[PDB]
Amino acid sequence: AYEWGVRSTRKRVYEIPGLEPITYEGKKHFVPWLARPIFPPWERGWNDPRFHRAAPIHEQTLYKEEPCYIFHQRCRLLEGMKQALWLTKTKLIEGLPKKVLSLVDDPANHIENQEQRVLDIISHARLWHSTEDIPKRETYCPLIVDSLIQLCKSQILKHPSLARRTSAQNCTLATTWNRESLLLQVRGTSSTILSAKDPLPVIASREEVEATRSHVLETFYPISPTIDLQECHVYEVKDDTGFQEGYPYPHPHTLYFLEKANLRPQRFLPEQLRAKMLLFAFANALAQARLLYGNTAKVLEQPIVVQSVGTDGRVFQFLVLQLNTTDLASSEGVKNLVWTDSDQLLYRHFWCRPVIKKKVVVEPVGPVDFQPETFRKFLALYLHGVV
Amino acid sequence: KYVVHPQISALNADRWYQSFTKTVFVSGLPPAPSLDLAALRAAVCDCILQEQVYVRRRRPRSLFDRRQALASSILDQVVRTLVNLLAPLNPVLSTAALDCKRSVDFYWLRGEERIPAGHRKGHIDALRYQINDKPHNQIRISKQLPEFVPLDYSIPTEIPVMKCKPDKLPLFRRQYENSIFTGSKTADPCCYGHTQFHLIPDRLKRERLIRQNQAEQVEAVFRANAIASLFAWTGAQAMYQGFWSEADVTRPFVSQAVITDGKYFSFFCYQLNTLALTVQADQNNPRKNLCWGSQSQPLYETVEDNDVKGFDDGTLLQIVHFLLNKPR
Amino acid sequence: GIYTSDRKFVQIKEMVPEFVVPDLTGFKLKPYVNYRAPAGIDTPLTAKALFQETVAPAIEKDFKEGTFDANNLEKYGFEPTQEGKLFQLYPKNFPR
Amino acid sequence: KFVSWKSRTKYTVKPVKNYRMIDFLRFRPEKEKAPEPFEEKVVVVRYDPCRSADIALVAGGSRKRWIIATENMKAGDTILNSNHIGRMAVAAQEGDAHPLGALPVGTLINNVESEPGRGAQYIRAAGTCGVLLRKVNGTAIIQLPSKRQMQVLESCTATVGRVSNVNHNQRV
Amino acid sequence: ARNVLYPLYQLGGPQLRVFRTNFFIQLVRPGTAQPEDTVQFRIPMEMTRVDLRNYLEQIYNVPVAAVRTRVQHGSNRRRDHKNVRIKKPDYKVAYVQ
Amino acid sequence: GLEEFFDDPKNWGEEKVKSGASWTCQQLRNKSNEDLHKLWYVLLKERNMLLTLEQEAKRQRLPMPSPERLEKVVDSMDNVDKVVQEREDALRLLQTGQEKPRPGAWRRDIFGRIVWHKFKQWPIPWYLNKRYNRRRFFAMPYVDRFIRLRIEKHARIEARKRSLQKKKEKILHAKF
RNA sequence: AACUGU
RNA sequence: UCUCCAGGCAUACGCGUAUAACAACUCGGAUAACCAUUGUUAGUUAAUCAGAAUAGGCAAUAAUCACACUAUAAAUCACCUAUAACUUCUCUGUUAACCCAACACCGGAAUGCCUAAAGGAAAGAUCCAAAAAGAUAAAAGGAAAAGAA
RNA sequence: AACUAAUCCUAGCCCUAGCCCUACAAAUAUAAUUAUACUAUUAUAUAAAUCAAAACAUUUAUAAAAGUAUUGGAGA
Repeated sequence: AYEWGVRSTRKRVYEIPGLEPITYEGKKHFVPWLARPIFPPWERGWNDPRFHRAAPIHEQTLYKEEPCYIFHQRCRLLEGMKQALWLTKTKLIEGLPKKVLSLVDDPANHIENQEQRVLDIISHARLWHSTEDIPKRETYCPLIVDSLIQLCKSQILKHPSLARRTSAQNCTLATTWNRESLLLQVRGTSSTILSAKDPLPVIASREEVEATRSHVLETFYPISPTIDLQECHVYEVKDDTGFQEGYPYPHPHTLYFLEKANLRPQRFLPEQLRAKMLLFAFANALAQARLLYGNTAKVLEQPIVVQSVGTDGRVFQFLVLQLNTTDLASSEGVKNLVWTDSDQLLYRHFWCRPVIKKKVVVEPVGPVDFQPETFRKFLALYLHGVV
Repeated sequence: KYVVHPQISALNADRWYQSFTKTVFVSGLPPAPSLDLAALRAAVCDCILQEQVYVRRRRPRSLFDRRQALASSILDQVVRTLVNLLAPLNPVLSTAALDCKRSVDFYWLRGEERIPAGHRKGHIDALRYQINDKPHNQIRISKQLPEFVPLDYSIPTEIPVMKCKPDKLPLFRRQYENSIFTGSKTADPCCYGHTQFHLIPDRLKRERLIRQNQAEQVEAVFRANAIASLFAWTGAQAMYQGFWSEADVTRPFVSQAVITDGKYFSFFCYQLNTLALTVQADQNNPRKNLCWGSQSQPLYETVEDNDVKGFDDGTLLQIVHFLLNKPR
Repeated sequence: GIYTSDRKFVQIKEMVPEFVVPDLTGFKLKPYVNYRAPAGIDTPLTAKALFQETVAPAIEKDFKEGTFDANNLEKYGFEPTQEGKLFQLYPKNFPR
Repeated sequence: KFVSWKSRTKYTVKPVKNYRMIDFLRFRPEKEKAPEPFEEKVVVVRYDPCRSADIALVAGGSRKRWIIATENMKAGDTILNSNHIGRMAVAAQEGDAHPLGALPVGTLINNVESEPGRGAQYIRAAGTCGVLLRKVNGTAIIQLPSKRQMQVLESCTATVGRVSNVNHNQRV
Repeated sequence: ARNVLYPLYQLGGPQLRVFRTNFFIQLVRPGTAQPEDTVQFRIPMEMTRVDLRNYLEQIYNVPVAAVRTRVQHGSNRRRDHKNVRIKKPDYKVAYVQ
Repeated sequence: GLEEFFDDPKNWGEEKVKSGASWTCQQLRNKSNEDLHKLWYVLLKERNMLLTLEQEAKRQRLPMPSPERLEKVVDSMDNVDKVVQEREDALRLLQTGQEKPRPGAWRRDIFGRIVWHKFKQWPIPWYLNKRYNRRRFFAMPYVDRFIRLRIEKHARIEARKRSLQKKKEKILHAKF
């Protein structure tokens, strides 16, 4: 039976006026035969954090009646891609930018023994790195990406211009903007941000930027755009690019986000990762525009281009975002342009120990169905803007 | 078996480690393409020293790891950039493998003891030692480094001798798996290495040690970590080649490591000549292991505003000089 | 010290005793005394003796002069409260 | 000193160390909706360790909640929860929660509540079905598994269809 | 000081000062073989190793580098003429370098 | 100093060490408060040296020369403590009138006996301290039977004592 | 049936 | 040194000085030697081994080398938003041939590693009684080998 | 005249009389004896039966008048 009310609870002398009942307060200890004293509130003389209690939200000075919705890593959008596009006022073009694809077409871009080196790195990242027989994704997933970046970073010999960019750690990105009168905030942190001294080349011309006015953001009535976001009544308006002002590499080249959870239920779905990347990538791009052009709302004459790569060590997702407007109050008008490449598999499966069936080595200790094309797509993004 | 900590606060721990390792520690460095040293004075990335003021990150909850966390971030970034910057000059760096906070293990036997009591009283047992280290960074290459001195090189200096038992100095024995590791499995092609990087904790830093009255032990901490880390790391490499106690190495194994307290930087070079350290295997062995170390030197003075003042190129030159070295 | 969260010991400097060591240079008192020195008959000090030695002369002179009042009881040595002193007579808050 | 084991602070559909928190108030207005009829999807028909009948996960809007499964609930089915008393007969899909006024006489029902807002307390066992014996204006007769026929207001919520394991009463 | 009550400390409270010390220690020839700098001491079981460090540094002006301490269990096997177990007083051995 | 832990090298090997009488209480009272604190450490230093020598003698299975020295030092130290305590006690009584340094009161245990309860300092008050309230300072009703037994036991003790004296008296008459 | 110190 | 046997080492639990050295030869070992006995003295060393703040917001998708792949017994705090605190290494465990069974009881006694490099000794001496017990061998023969029902 | 053993007097008690009684430190009811917060804190219905009535059932004691009268399976 459904219970209304906690189931746990389910199965004279003082009145005299002008006189005070005697109580064991004088005794300084409880005795059943004496009346319970009336105790005024106790004062410790100092504040104990262990016994301290946080004040209620409404009493906070920063409390605001309007709700600020904050998006963080754990947030999972119910509508996935559709909600992200509406919130970020961006127009989606399938596939990577035409320029990015052409980067790896150049023979010089291709690394010498690129597939073999990736295969060796994959084997090292999965097996040789540690003494454990079967290392888990929590360990090799950070390692494989770092090793791949070093291999890509080794291309500075071919292209000295690559020396103008560096990667930072635990960069925090945050912005606040309004969509159709709805207050939206995106908070992103962790991972790494590749930054270069020069902005990434604009993918779409000003004429193309104006053409985005025709595009209309898709709606999903009656579910509100603020679904799955953290509703906040105590908040502060902030814009963060991951670095304080004065950074010599103000332009972020790529925004990485790694999902190293070993278990699939513990791992965000591919759609959710891209949705998280879109908001986080949009926030970083928006912060750059706000710093450069101030807090005014207007269509950006010079679009800002930023990239994001999300991988779990086996599946790789590549995202490129171009910020075309800062006038995000309206849902119609110039829209940001985003290029999406999803479900790029480095390898279908990897065996960390030899698989012997009927005294036959069916599977070696190496990646299964390894696809060097995925690394090429990753290589294209890294080299983009330099070659 | 005895558990050996590469970083330990025991007095004369380097001397005790040398006795267990049969290593002689000679003070100073081992006997012996322009790149704009001034460009590397800044290409070494004072930018990460600039980024520690710019790169925003969630504040540590402890409030004590803030200082230590900062040192790790700068060192990792500096190592990454330096490898890329020095790659064109030295092709070895291109083929090298970089290891971050990975474990190096070595298991060796030196000496013997008589059981004093118990059901096995009087029985003879060897003294077992295990060294487990996790260098902040180390570089693994597929080719052996050039020797700094020919094998069988002899010097008048004598290895330390310990009067008391190992247990008298704080040390405890435990029974667990014996492991010899080079930082990666034998399948990894890079069975050799270029350099090893170590970071001293705050507890062992100069300021606390001086307050604790163990100012003289600052160099000992540097030496103990260097000798333990390099010997264990070098010994594993030789075993990967098939050389063991009864089959001593036919070629000297050499390695170098750098230990920093966060400001000061020290350089150490180790050469492994003997794998026969057991009483039986070392019964008649004239060869001995040799280690060369240098005093810790500041790499800079302070970092105010958004730049670094007082950077010392000399320490960087040793890193540059070390990195440029390649086998002949 | 105090053990904080995470099972981590946090030594408290205030709770760590500091040994106050007297200066023995120029001090003529030693562990033993002469057999030449006569033994001392025990005369334990009492509140009456302490009051008589120090407080009585002040009040006696003041009372004859007439300059005696309740407000000036502290002048003769009364302490209204033990707070403010490092060593509090009652409740005893100081170690030997 | 007794604290019930059903002490989870937050209602969740994930198994709890497993036990899944069931919801017996079928018409609880979900988030981002007015107190008006709303629809839900039967995500999965799972097994409930603590109840004889199997529980079907019913999901609508932004809220996911476990509910008791009727005879023919399967994955992907559509479940409607209405408070409005239909002027005409309301479309009846097995497992839907509608006021007894909307339903016509003779429809098998389960998870009925004696009083409006009480929540499902009867016909929650396997093979138990309540017959709507009579319907007059705002009053209806609901036969509970105890064989007690009771008269309740049309506002009371009743779920159409018999409970899962239709042959529970026929077990031999 | 032993067998005495120590003042309870609260935030902002005074530093603890022991003007008179009841701790008494004895220097003992090491039973085992120890380094020459290492010294064995028998100290009251209520004394901490930090207390010994301050004790030697302040009272005797002795510089101390490292301290290792052990608690020796007193054998209770001994019995009297009435067959009543006699317990040896437990003592703490401190190895001070 | 390390030498202070040991006896004079000249005295080593001597049958005894010449030492005088211990400090008497009156002489310590004559000494100043600062002098008393200084003297305490001086006595303690000698006591530790004598204790240090004695322990080595136990290890060597040898007698301690002039063991009376330790007794004299201990007697002097004991005299010092009471003299200092006397001055502290007198002033506490004058300023506060309390006969005990620690707050306390008479309380009844669960056995019905009346015992002096020494108060403990807490950061919280008694009414907010459930554990202190959990401590029982009340006597159960069944203790009335025990109270009668205690009175009877006291009478029984006197009766048994008389019997013990009687047996002793028998020999007195027999002997005399 | 064989087998065997039954 | 030789001959031969083949569960050994750590932790848990329990035990609580049975540990080690010296000195004893009375008592304990169901006999000696020697100690496990008697007396006395000594012992086990840890920043790494082990033990000893608060209020809100929000969570669909097991594992099995987890990829494919199915299945049924249905199989996992985090992170955000605020509040509070602000510089730390003391205390305790560490010996042993050891415990539960009245006993130095042919019994009972968890886990990890390994299988001899670890760990051990069936012979107090003599005699070769009968009778009895166990083991081994059987000429011819086979109920006076492992096959069928 | 020998062995094993034996030898002893106070160790103390018993009943009345008399008499009511008002006899270190440190740690502790938390896990008693754990130097500071946890977790609120709490005994007890006729006394019965056994037993006697040779079992068992109502029932069965706990100054003189006087073991008179009554009561009682009129019986203990």
